[PDB]
Amino acid sequence: ASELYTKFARVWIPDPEEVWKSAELLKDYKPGDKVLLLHLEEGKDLEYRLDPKTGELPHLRNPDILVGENDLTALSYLHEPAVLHNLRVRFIDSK
Amino acid sequence: TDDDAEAICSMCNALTTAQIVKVLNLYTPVNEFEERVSVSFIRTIQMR
Repeated sequence: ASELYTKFARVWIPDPEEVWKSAELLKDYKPGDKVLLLHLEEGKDLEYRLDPKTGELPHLRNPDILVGENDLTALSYLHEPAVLHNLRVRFIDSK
Repeated sequence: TDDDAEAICSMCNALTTAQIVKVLNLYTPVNEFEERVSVSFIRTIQMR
């Protein structure tokens, strides 16, 4: 909801190189906003444009405290990039 | 810090390297402040 989207949040942008890339939300969220400012993981701020007609706001990145939990369903914002990130962490970081 | 890693390696004499690397690998931050173990720390422990 609009309450969820705030400043300094993390959302997953669909991208060609990586299916979903984390991104900061420096600009405060505006309900019904066409474009928002997002800080890229590369460090370069990107003014990513939202689709107000059909597109939905990117999935909120779950807090890192939830990452590493055994249960996939244990993550709050449950969605495909969250699962991908968690399983990647467990395979690589957790071996 | 690896300066703490060497002390840990010195003190953890009884437990073998297998349990040490496993427990470092499976550590979990219960609270927000705590952070996951770095892979570089794992490499330092393994090589030392």
